[PDB]
This record gives sequence, C-alpha cells and structure tokens, in this order.
Amino acid sequence: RESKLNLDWELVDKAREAARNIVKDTQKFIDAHTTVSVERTVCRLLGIDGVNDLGVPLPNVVVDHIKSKGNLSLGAATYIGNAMIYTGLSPQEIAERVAKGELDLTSIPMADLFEIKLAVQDIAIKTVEKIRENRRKREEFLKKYGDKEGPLLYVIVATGNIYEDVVQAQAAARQGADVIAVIRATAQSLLDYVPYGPTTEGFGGTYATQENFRIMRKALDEVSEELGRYIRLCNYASGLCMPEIAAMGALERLDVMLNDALYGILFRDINMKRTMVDQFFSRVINGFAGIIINTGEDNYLTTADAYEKAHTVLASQLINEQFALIAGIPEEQMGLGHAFEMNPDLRNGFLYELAQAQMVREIFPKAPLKYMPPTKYMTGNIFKGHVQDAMFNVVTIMTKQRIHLLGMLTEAIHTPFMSDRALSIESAKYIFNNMADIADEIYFKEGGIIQRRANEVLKKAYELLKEIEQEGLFKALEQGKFADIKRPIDGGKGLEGVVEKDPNYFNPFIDLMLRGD
Amino acid sequence: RESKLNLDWELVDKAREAARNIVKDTQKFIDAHTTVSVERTVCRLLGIDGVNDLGVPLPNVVVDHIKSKGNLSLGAATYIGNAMIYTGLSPQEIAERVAKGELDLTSIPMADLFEIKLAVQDIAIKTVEKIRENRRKREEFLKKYGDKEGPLLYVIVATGNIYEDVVQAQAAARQGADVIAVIRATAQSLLDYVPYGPTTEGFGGTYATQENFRIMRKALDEVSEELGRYIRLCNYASGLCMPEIAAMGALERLDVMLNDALYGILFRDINMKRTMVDQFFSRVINGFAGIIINTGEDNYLTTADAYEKAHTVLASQLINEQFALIAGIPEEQMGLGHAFEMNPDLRNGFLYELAQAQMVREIFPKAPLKYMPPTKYMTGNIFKGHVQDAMFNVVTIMTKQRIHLLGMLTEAIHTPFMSDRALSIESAKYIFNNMADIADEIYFKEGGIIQRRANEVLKKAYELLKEIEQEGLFKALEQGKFADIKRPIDGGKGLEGVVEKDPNYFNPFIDLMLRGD
Amino acid sequence: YDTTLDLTRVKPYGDTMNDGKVQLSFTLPVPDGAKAVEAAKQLAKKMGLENPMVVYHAPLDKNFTFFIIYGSLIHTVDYTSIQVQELEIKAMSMEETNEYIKKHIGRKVVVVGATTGTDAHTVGLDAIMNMKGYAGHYGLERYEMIEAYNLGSQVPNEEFVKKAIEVGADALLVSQTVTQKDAHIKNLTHLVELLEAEGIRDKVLLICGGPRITHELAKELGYDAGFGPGTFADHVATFIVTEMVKRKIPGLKGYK
Amino acid sequence: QYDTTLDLTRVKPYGDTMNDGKVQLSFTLPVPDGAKAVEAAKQLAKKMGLENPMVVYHAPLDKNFTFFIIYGSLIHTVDYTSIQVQELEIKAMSMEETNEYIKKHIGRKVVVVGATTGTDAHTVGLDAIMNMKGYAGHYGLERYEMIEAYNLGSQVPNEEFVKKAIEVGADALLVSQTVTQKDAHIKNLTHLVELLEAEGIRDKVLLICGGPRITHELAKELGYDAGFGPGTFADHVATFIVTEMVKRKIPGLKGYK
Ligand code: B12
Ligand code: B12
Ligand SMILES: C[C@H]1O[C@@H](n2cnc3c(N)ncnc32)[C@H](O)[C@@H]1O
Ligand SMILES: C[C@H]1O[C@@H](n2cnc3c(N)ncnc32)[C@H](O)[C@@H]1O
Repeated sequence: RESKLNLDWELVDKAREAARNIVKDTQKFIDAHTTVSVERTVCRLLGIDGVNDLGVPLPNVVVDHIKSKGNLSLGAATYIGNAMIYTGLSPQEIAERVAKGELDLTSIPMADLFEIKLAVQDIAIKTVEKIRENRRKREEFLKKYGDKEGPLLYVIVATGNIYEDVVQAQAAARQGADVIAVIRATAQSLLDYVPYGPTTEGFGGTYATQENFRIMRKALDEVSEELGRYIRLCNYASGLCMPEIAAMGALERLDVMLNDALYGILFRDINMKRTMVDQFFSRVINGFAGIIINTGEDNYLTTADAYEKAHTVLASQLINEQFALIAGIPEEQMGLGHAFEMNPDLRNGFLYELAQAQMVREIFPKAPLKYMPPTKYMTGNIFKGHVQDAMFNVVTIMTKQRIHLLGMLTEAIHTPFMSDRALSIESAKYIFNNMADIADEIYFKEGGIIQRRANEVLKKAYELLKEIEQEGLFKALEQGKFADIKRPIDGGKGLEGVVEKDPNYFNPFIDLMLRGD
Repeated sequence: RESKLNLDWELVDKAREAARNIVKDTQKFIDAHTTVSVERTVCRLLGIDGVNDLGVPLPNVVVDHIKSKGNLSLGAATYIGNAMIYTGLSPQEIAERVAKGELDLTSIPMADLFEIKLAVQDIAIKTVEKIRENRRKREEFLKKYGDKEGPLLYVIVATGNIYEDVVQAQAAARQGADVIAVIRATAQSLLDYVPYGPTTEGFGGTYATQENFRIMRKALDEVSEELGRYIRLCNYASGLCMPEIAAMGALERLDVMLNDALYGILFRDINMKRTMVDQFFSRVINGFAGIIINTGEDNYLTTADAYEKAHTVLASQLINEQFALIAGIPEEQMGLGHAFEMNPDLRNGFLYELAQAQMVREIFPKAPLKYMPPTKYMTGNIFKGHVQDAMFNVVTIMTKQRIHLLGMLTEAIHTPFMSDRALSIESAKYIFNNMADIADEIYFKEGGIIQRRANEVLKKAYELLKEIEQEGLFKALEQGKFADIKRPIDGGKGLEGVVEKDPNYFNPFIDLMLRGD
Repeated sequence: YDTTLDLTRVKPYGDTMNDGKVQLSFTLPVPDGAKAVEAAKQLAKKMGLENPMVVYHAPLDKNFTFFIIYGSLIHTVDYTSIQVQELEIKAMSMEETNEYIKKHIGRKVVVVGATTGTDAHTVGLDAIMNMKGYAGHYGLERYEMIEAYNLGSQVPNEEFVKKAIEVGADALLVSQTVTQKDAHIKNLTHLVELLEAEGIRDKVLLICGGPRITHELAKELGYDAGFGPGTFADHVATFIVTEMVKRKIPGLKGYK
Repeated sequence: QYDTTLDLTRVKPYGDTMNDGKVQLSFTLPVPDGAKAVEAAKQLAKKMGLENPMVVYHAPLDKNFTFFIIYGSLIHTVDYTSIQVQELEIKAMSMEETNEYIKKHIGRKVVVVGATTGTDAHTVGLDAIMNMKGYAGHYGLERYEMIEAYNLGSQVPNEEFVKKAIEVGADALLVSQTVTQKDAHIKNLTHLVELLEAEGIRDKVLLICGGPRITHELAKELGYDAGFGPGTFADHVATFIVTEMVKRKIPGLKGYK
C-alpha cells in the first residue's frame, strides 16, 4: 500500500487482528446483557417523553417501575407493547398513566409475545423512518452547500444557558467555525437521567437535553442558510445515559458527538460492564443516524508523558474502531481523536508529533480523524501559546486531519474570549490557506527519525494489544493497562443497572437499525 | 550534485556562466579606475586618522589636497610615500602638516617610484599583519567557545548613542542573540566622509565610526566572556565610503558587514561607476579580514510583487556572488540575503517561499545564507504577525539558512521593545529546537508544486541574466532590469570622484590582501 | 522625559527608560468605524494612556470590534516602599502537590472517600475523586501520589471505617447532601463516634463535604475541616497534604 | 452579578459576557523579577482601573527587567452615543494609498523634479525624500509607482532647473536650501520664483521649498506652495503634492512648449 512512513503493514494487520479479537471476546458478553439506560432509550424511541409531577423523566419512571415490580430482563418493549395491546393506549399516555399510578404494567395479563411484537412494530418503524429522514436531510443540506475539503474548524461554546448558546454559536459560525460543540454540563456523565426541557442554568456548560438539541439545530440552520455553508452540531453522549443521548441526537439531527467506549470506565469510574453494554446500543443508533462518532483519546495524554504513552493512544484507537465496526458504523463516521500533546521543550518533538499524526492518518485512511490542541504545556504566555497553536495547525494541515479542534492562546487562563476565538480562527485560516497542498508535496526520508518513531509506536501498540488480548478486556482494564488506572470489574457506578437478557427478550430497534438501510 | 528540488544543474551552470561573464566585463572598467574613497581608505590603512580644526577627517583633507593641487591618478600612496621620503615624518604627521597648511604634497620634488614603494611597504605590511591578527583572534574565539550548528539569531539594536547601544546590545546578547547589528544612522550612505570619534546622538541609528566599532567590540567581547559563546558584530558599509568603512571594520574586527554591490546604485542613486569601483576594494578588504559579507536583496521584494520578482533576486544574488569571487572572498563568507516577503493571502504561498529558499540554499551550498523576515504585509495585528514570524522561522529551519534576521510581531508599528525582542527570540528558539532535524527528514515530491516553482524561478533568472549579459551591466541598470528603476550611466552622486588610473598608479594593499595568504 | 531610573517612581518600559509604553487589547460591543475607534481611544485615555493610538481594529461581528492600543502610561508605582502581601495563599497545582507529597511524605497519600448513610447523592464526591474531576479540575485519583478509593453512595459507617482500616487510609472523605430532619449531622456525629470508639480518630484526617455543610459545622462536629459547594479537587488535595504535614499523623497502615 | 443588558451610554469592554470589561495588558517593568515585581505590576494595573488584576504571566527579560501579562475587569465606561467624529484625521497617506489616489483622480504619473539649486552643495535632505530607501524607513517619492522623480544634482543653476522642468514636463518642483549665510537661500528662492514668473509658467506647476531652516510661513511669504522643515518625510510631500494637484487643477508642463 501507499505510505509516507514505510509502515510495517503486516504489523498493522496483526494489531487490527488483536483489537478485533478483543472486541469479539467483549461482544460475547455484551450481546447477552442489557442495561437500564438501553431500556429507557427503547422507551424514548417508542414516543415516551416528558416528566411526572416530581420532574422525573417518564422513561425513567416506566423503566424503574418495570424493574422494581416486574422482570426487566424481558425488555421495556415487551411490557409497553403488552399494555398497548391490552388497553389500546398510545405509549406516551401509557407512560402518563403509569406515572399517575393508575396503570400497573406488571398486573396486566401478559399477551403472547408475537402479538406484542406486532403491536410495537409500527411505532418502531415510524421512529426509524424519522431518524432515516433526518440523515437524508443532513445529506441534502451538505449536497446543497457543497462542504469544504480542508479541515473543519471546530469550536466550543459553554455559556450555560441555551438561549445565549444560540447567539454565541451563531457568532462563532459567522466568524468561520464549521463545527460547533456545546460543552455538556460538568459531570453529567454521572447522572442516571436526562433532564427535560430547555435549561437556562448549568455549571461548566448546558445540559444535554432534547429540547436544547432542537433549539440549537434550528438556530444553526438559520445561520447555515445565511452563510451558505452547512454548520455541524456536536455534543457529548458518554456516561450512564449513552443510548438515550444518542437517540436524542439522532432524533434532533446532531451531526457529530463524543461517543468513546472506554471514557466512562477510565475517567468517570462508570461500571466496566454497564458502559460496554450501553455503548453498543448508543453506537448502533449513531451509526444508523449517520452521525460522526468522536473519541476521547486526548484524555490519555493529559497530565501524562505524551512521549511514552503514544502506543496506548493507538491501541485505544484500534479498540474503539473495532467496537464501532461491530456496531455497524462505517469508517467514514469514525472520528478517532488524538492530540498534539507533546512537550514543547523536547528536541525534535515536532517530528515525533508529525510522525504520530501521519501514522494515525495512515492506519485509518477513511476516518474523519479529529486532532486536538495542546493543553498540558500551555501557560500564561499567550504569545508562545499562539505559536504553539500555529505549530498544531501546521501538523493538522500537513497530515490531512479532517476535524480540527481549534486551540486558544488563552487556554491556560480562562475560557476563550470572542477575540481569542477570532484570533485562533484567523490563524487557522491563514495556515490552512498558505499550506493548502503541502501534504502532497512533503515526503519523509527512508529510515529517518519520523519513520523510526512511527514504527516504534506501532510496535509498542501491537505489543500492548497482544497483551490485552491475552489478558482479556475486562482483566486488562482491571490491571491498569489504560491510563495507568486500575478499575475493578465489579466496582464503579451503575453495576446494579445491568440485567441479563431473558430468552424471550426482544428489542425491535437493534434489528431495525443494524439490518435495515 | 544532490538536490531535493531536482534542479536543472545545467541551467544553474549556464546562469553562473552568464553572471561570471557580466562581472568579467565590468571588471575591465573596474581595473582601470579608482575613486576618492579608495584613496582615502589607502590613507587610513597607512595610519592617517583624526580631524582638522574644522572637523574634516584627515584622509579627506589629504585626498582633497592631492586631487585639487596635484594628480590623484597616481594614488594617495605615491604622494604619501614621497612626503615620507622627503620630510622623514610618519604618514600621520604628514597629514597633520597638510591640514595645518605647513606642507604641500604636490610641490615636494618627486622621488623615484621604487623608493616610494619601499617607503610605503613597511607600513602597509604592518597594517596587513594587524588585520591578520584580528582574523586569527576571531578564529581563536570561535574555536574556544565553539560555533552552534543551528541558525544564528540576528537582532538589530540602535538608539543613536553608542554608550547606550552597548547596554542594549549586551542585553540582547544575554537574551539569546548570536549576531548583533547596530543599525547605522539613516542616509549615511550619502556622506562623502566617515565621521570621527564616538557618536552620542544620531537619527534613525548610530553613525558608523571606528571608535563606535571599537567600543561595541569591547562590550560584546565582555559579554561573550560572560556567556561563554561568541557574539558577532555587524554593521553597514554601502555608499560613498564603502572601502573606508570596510577598512575600519577590518581594523576593529567586525564579524559581519552589509556590502551589497548594487544597493548603492538602485536604492540610493549613487553613480554606478563609483559604486562598482568602490565595492571591489571594500570586498577585497572584507574577504582578507575574514568578514562575512551580507547582501541587501531584501530591498528588491519590498513594495514589489514578491511572486513576480523572485527571479530578479536570484539574478542579483548570482551577480553579487560573482562580484565577491573576483575580489577573493571565499564562498563561506558570502552571506547572500533573501526575504520571506510573499503575500500571506496567497494560496500555497508557503510552498513557493519554501521552494525559493531551498533553491537558494541548493545553488549556494556553502554560503552562510541570510534570511530576512516579512515586512511588506506585516500589520498592526501583532498576533497574526507573530504567526507570520513563526512561519518564517519554520522556513528558516526547514531550508537550513545560516543567519536568521529575527522578525518582530510589532515590526509594522514601531521599533521593537525589549519585550517584543524577547518574545521573538523565545519563539525562534522554540521552533528551532522542536524542528532541529526537520531539514534532513523532508524531501519533496518529484514534479510537485515546489520543484516546478523552483524550476520556473531558475528559468526566469537565467533569462534575465542572459539579457543583462547581452546588454552589459551598465546598460542593463540604465534600462531598469533591477528593481524597475532606471539609472543613467552618467547620473547619480559621486561621479566626479572617479579618476582613471595613471600607468604608474600605485596601491600596495590591493596586492598584499588579494595575493596574500 | 528624564531617563534615569527612580525606584520610588517605577514606570513601564518600552525601548527607553522611564517611558510608559504599555499594550492593551479589548473588544468593544459596538459596530466598527471611526466612532468605534474614537470610543476605544477615549476609553484607553481614561485608563491613563497619554497618547493612545489604535494600532489595530477589526470587526469580530456586525456589533463587535477588537482593538489593540499602545500608549505611554502616566501612572507610577512606588516600588521601593512596596510590601509583599504574604497572605496570598492558593491551591497548589497538580504536579506541585505531587512533588510536595514526594518531598515531605514518603508514602502515597491514601484517601478513602464515600457517601455514607442512606444518601444516593454521589456527584460531588465523584467530582472530587474521579480522574476528569470537575470543570477541568482533575480529581484526587488523577494525582500521581494519591491512592484514592471511592466506595459509592449508600455505604454504612461500619463498612466505611472497615474499608479505611483495610486500605490504610491516611484521610477519610465523607459526602452528605440530604439534610432532611438534619439526617446529615446525625450520621456525621455517628461516624465520628464510631471512629473514636475504634480508637483511631487520630492517625487520620477526617474531612467532610456537601452542599449544605460549612467549615464551622464541620469543626463543630469534630471533623478536620469541611468543604462546601464551591470546592474543587485541588482545594481538597492542598488541604489534605498541608494539614497532614503540619499535624504529623500516621496513616492506618500502622494500625493492626 | 453585573447587569448583562447593553447600554450604549456606558459601553464597557467585552471578554466573554456583556459589561464584564475584561481587558488584556502587557508591559515591562525595570524591576527584578519576584513577588515584589508581581505586586508592583498588580498595583500599577489597579491604577489603570482594573478591578482584580491577575498577573497571568511574568518572566525576567533581564536581571533588572520583568515582562508581565495581566487580565482584569475595567471600571471605566465610555459614552458611545455622545462620540463625535472629527475631521482632524490629517494622517499622511501611505504609498499604496497615494498610488490609488493618483490613479483615481489623475490619469497620469505625477512628474516631480527636485534639485539643490544655486551654489548650495547640501543634498542629503532632498535625497532623503526622493531616493528609494528614503529616510528612516519612509521610502522616497521615487519608489512610488505613480511618480516620476527626477533628482537633478547638487548645485544646478535655477536656469538649468527650469529648463529641465520644462523638458520633462514637471508637475511639481522641489528645491532644497540649507546654507543660510547672508540669507543666500532667500535670494536664491526669490530668484527662482522670479524666473518662473518671467517664463510665465509659475502656474501649471507646484513649487515646494525644503531644508532645515525652511518653514511654511517663510515659503508662503516667498511665493511658494508650502515648504517643509527638518521633520518632514517623503509621505508628507507625496500627500501634499497629490492633494494639492487635485484641490487646485494643475496642468503639468507636458502641455507647455
Ligand atoms: C442529581 C440529584 C439527585 C440524584 C443524584 C444522582 C447521583 N448519581 O448521585 C438522585 C436521583 C439520586 C437524587 C435523589 C433524590 N433527591 Co436529589 N437532587 C439532585 C440535584 C438535581 C443535583 C445534585 C448534584 O449532584 N449536584 C452536583 C454536585 C457536583 O454538587 P455538590 O453536591 O454540591 O458537590 C460539590 C460540593 O458540595 C463539594 N462536595 C460534595 N461532597 C463532597 C465531599 C467531600 C469530602 C468534599 C471535600 C467535597 C464535597 O464539591 C462538589 C464539587 O464542587 C439536586 C438539586 C440541585 N440542583 O442542587 C437535588 C436534591 C439534592 N435532591 C433532593 C432530594 C430530596 C432527593 C430525594 C429524597 C427525592 C425523592 N423524591 O425521593 C431523592 C433520594 C435521596 C437520597 N436517597 O439520596 C433535594 C434535597 C433537599 C434537602 N433539604 O435535603 C434537592 C436539593 C432537590 C430539591 N431542591 O428539592 N437526586
Ligand atoms: C553633512 C553636512 C555637510 C556635507 C553635505 C554632504 C551632502 N552629500 O549633501 C558637506 C561636506 C557638503 C557640507 C559642507 C559644508 N557645510 Co555642512 N553640514 C553637514 C551637516 C553635518 C549635516 C547636514 C545634512 O545633510 N543633514 C541630514 C539631512 C537629512 O537633514 P536636512 O537637510 O534637514 O533634510 C531634512 C529636512 O530639512 C527636509 N528637507 C530638506 N530638503 C528638502 C527639500 C524638499 C523639497 C523638502 C520637501 C524637504 C526637504 O527633509 C529632510 C528629511 O527629513 C550639518 C550639521 C547638522 N548636523 O545639522 C552641516 C551644516 C549644514 N553645514 C554648514 C556649512 C556652513 C557648511 C560649509 C559652508 C562649511 C565650510 N567651511 O565650507 C560647507 C560647504 C557647503 C556648500 N558648498 O555650499 C552649516 C550651515 C550653517 C548656516 N548658518 O547656514 C551647518 C549647519 C554646520 C554648522 N553648524 O556650522 N556639509
Ligand atoms: C432530587 C432531584 O432529582 C430528580 N429526581 C427525583 N427522583 C428522581 C429519580 N428517582 N430518578 C431520577 N431523578 C430523580 C428531581 O429533579 C429532584 O428535584
Ligand atoms: C559642514 C559640516 O560638514 C563637515 N565638513 C566641512 N567641510 C567638509 C568637507 N569638505 N568634507 C567633509 N566634511 C566637511 C563638518 O562637520 C561641518 O560642520
């Protein structure tokens, strides 16, 4: 194959084999278990929405009722469809009745499973058609405007109130941002529920709610029509509500969203088993909806030695790619992430960063790879920070990274001002315009520093992946192979939310989205 | 030969042939003529220094006396030696007598030329030995402290007062500057004399006087001992006193000196005959003294379309190189200069700048090439200016330029502050450390944008050089081949100072320095 | 102006001594134009710039303009009589705390935190202890020299103390959120009583946490300080290491 | 805490939210780095009106110099509604601005003929204005794309100056005089003006003096179109010539004999 790093393609094939075997062994467990959030997402996809008098979302009410009073191992679809056939009520009003305490889903005489499957099928099909139409609409917009071929400038807005987030995002879009991500409220990965309605308050950012997605997409469509270029919307899905937020994004036509398999286990202490089970359904929904899936490999290198931990990032990327493939996500929707996170005082550090970026670009040739700015070694010196961002952009343009999270020269002191964002966008535009075709011109010396560095990182990643495969994925996470953090397989939050599937368990949406279209 | 640009070495050889033929044709005129400044330099090298009661330098007094009262075509050495034989006084005392009006060099009876030459030979040999000692002293310092492999950070300091310039230069050296150039007082190139004594006030810089050179070299030697690394000193020589300032620099041990051949003609309207005769002796002195000679091709691209005028810079560089070789300057002392002066809004502009820099490096493999920062398109946006400086440094290290005139983010608004200079030095050091070995790693695509651009510029330069060779250098200058400015052959300043050599013309220093060692 | 340096009249520095060259950059919420430039120059003139000149100005949006201004400041500072405020104390950085622990303490700071009683509320202690922390302030377990153990939401006090003894905890973190019928203070007093009965109230820092608990309440109940809703992970780490070095308490690894 | 509603009478800076007043400073103090220097920088920033200045960055440029970057919320407010634009913006045009002006308002290249007439030998003053490196970075009229500068020499008699101006078709004439012994410059300039008047071409052309002892009042008294003193650069002269050739329609001598 064609490679500027003279990669050992046999070694890459071996690493991919190891990652696929790891993911297959993990999948042997995933397909036999479900979680509370998966059932709640099944409730949402059937039209259940809203909150009871106490503010608990109706999917939460229904699912916890079925779990406490019945057998959740049969799936929320079974009980909802049984109630639908028994009483004839639409699922939303069934949920309302259950919330009011008038209807008890478990006391109804259970009908034959085939009739329940028929009863829920039309609603499932209509929801799937809605998601498919949303994908088709995004494709139509992108065809109408003819999106760019260069890197997409990715920015962030975190005012904490949605009605101000719309204004800030529109301003950033007019400034030149191609992808706009609204920072989810801090520590929302630890919530076992998705708040309801538009949120006018939040610490660190706005909560990820369906109404917020609707507001934001409408607002960004206005500016997309104004500017004549499609502007993408991004949000976070990780943590204890992954399938639910994925469903909300699919229904509201989000264009990108952070969906990392291992983030919850490593950086939020979510239970090892629950995260793996619900990530499958979240990624199935995202892949069917046509959403690009970003990964959080940048967390690995923060506060760590980026020179000694590159192979861990590569192994995580390979495992995440395989976990996405088993869910049906095309490679064109795998925004695997990595960061320009090496020490600025390291001699030839730019060569090593270029080698790693080119290696990632080579291994995943179709992926819309996401490249992230330096944060660990940023300081109060805004000018040297601007120079570091310039070098980061230089690497981005040289290695043909698709998505480009813009760095801010004031990253180390505060959230960016509007002026800082404008300066960063201007610098990125300047560098991407001056070096538009540099990636095609530049090649690397055979056996040079860059090729040797790439080969070294690849060898280390292959060894780590082989060791993990020998150990098992859960055992490897327990041993601390990733991010030097040890996670007991029975520890973490949400272990009580995992239920083994009954033989009669059924979920229409898995079949509808994996096999259809 | 080895080239990353796949240069047409036959074309390069043809261009060098054309430039050498141009210089050879000009040398026919140069060899048969001298100027008043050359005679004043001969006077200075014989020990004549000081000023009369009116403040006129004694070399000026003596040469004016010889020209008005006698026949300057015989050289100032002839008359000085005749005075030494007749009166027995040293040349300094003879100059003082002439200034006081007590002696008349032309009325003295003329001794045989052989006696004249013998009388002048001892003083000439002593001065040449002094210059050799200065060169060997510089070599000893460089050997003692070692010379860095990377680019030399070149900074400019000037305040009009020498006793403050020493403080500024010492601070800059401590900050990290490797070469310190004291910006000469503006428009000094139009003076027909070199002022005397230390300068306490000046506009746009500090005058170039021998005492200033001595003071600066003493201060920089102190700081070099402090820092344990040799700090070089640079100044300007161009314009109506080129040989004199070159002699002063050689005697005071300057390390670099701007000695562009064509600068005076094009940008100061000095008559081409005088400039061409002056530069020969100036470059002979500089080459003998071991001084690196910078050239001012950066002036060509200022206010001009750097994309359309790239070939003119290369042609000027080739002509300047061929003018230095005829003067005995080794290729290791030819600091040919070029600038990073392309439009920052030009797509692929960085590729074109990289192509031109690499082409210049490849054509002149041994030269300590000087690379200059962008100034035409620098604006008040200091942050984008810093990014432009970062790209300029990137090119510098990617193409292995030796001398690197640091750019300042505030170049477009005022002379740099100490903080601005510190920031520039910090960014340059950061980029040079992170990309220490990038030049070895990268090679360019065959037939790509960079190679095609280099070949195009080389072809244009060859055609321009062929035209100039057909016309002759003087006619080409008259027709505005360079810097689109037309210069009459008999116009400009200092045409009256050119005198045709007598058959018995005598100048010992030409032989001693050109045929010595 | 006089170029001699006077330490009673220290002034900014450009390229000459005793000038005032200072640089500004700010965004005004006004449309670009001559009026915006005049507004910027007048605003900078009120700050004390003598000859403010708008080096650069460009519209960020239809109603926003970004400026860069240079001017010679008129104000001066009496450097010689200036006194250093020693009261300035701040939370240590991550690596600063790591090196502090490595220098003043041989061991790794073993921290065992858990919500105790019947509280299901854990987003606070997870904000303190989890690697990603809270709003960019990474949690205690992200620290190299800290062995953080999180036991979960509904941990009985007996289990909490048992785990602390088993792990050899140098410090204990307890989070309480539900204050109904003052159930939090009752459980905290029970925890302190149990630790005192076990005879290991010393040997351990005993920090409290929650949204409706304050340092005064913690000290009232017998805890080593208590952190309210505004706390981050670095605050807790700085306190836990500083108070541990000050009062040389031995972790429970020496308790059999 | 502060009101986020915009009020054009109390316009503050804007860092991230309305009326926060965030601004960024950076300056060098002639003070050794340390806590004392940081406190001095904070105290200095408080005098400028910053509420809670924080020294984002400080690093010693030298053993006696420190460089600071500070962020803070400004207390001061500017009344944007009451701002009045002024016509006192008499900034001298840049090179490209002058070229565009000449292209737009004139269909020709401005011919400028300069010389140090009389016996005066001083020419560095006029060369500082007419030659391409110019003076202190201010490039001379010759580098201007749309100007045909013709520097004649150092001691050209007024008759030769006028003859050359007629020959080239000069739009403007620049004369430099520095030696004021026995008011020689006065006599020489008066003689040049008289010669132009006798030739009948005092109109159709601009007349500009120059030198260290030449002032606008003296030039106007002598009968010239202004005169520039020691503080002038090339852009000043270019702007004056270009503006005055449009304010007054000057039919350059190309149409003359
Ligand atoms: C999320 C939430 C829940 C979730 C928590 C999910 C989880 N995974 O932990 C769940 C669903 C469990 C829940 C349940 C209930 N809740 Co609730 N819940 C909330 C909510 C919306 C946010 C709380 C939160 O996590 N805040 C975010 C964290 C980061 O803030 P934090 O606690 O302040 O933590 C910071 C600091 O205090 C400190 N910190 C905290 N602990 C510690 C520990 C240490 C050692 C240190 C150093 C620092 C520290 O640092 C942290 C970071 O800065 C609040 C309302 C609100 N918005 O405040 C109600 C609220 C706390 N809940 C309330 C109630 C009553 C209940 C229920 C009883 C309701 C019911 N009908 O049954 C139940 C069950 C009670 C129980 N058994 O615990 C009331 C309590 C009122 C009272 N006077 O006690 C509140 C205030 C709502 C209200 N206004 O009525 N709730
Ligand atoms: C250099 C110099 C010379 C040189 C000039 C070299 C040359 N190529 O031109 C030479 C050697 C010729 C010289 C000679 C003499 N000099 Co003389 N010289 C000086 C000196 C040191 C600097 C003058 C200079 O060029 N300044 C630099 C230029 C850039 O400044 P500038 O003239 O002000 O130009 C600026 C402006 O005025 C304006 N401007 C000027 N012309 C024009 C024209 C136009 C059209 C415009 C728009 C603007 C403009 O813009 C310019 C750029 O900003 C001065 C002292 C001083 N430092 O002031 C004495 C000085 C001018 N000279 C003086 C004298 C007397 C003489 C001599 C007569 C002395 C003698 N013993 O013979 C001789 C002979 C002169 C003659 N033959 O007519 C006196 C004049 C005193 C007086 N009362 O008039 C001075 C002031 C010295 C003194 N203090 O005694 N000198
Ligand atoms: C305590 C806070 O948490 C929410 N809330 C209350 N009970 C639950 C529950 N069982 N599940 C999810 N959210 C709940 C409400 O917002 C309430 O105010
Ligand atoms: C006119 C000014 O120029 C200098 N000066 C005077 N006459 C000459 C000359 N012939 N040559 C060079 N410099 C001269 C002196 O400095 C004087 O002050």
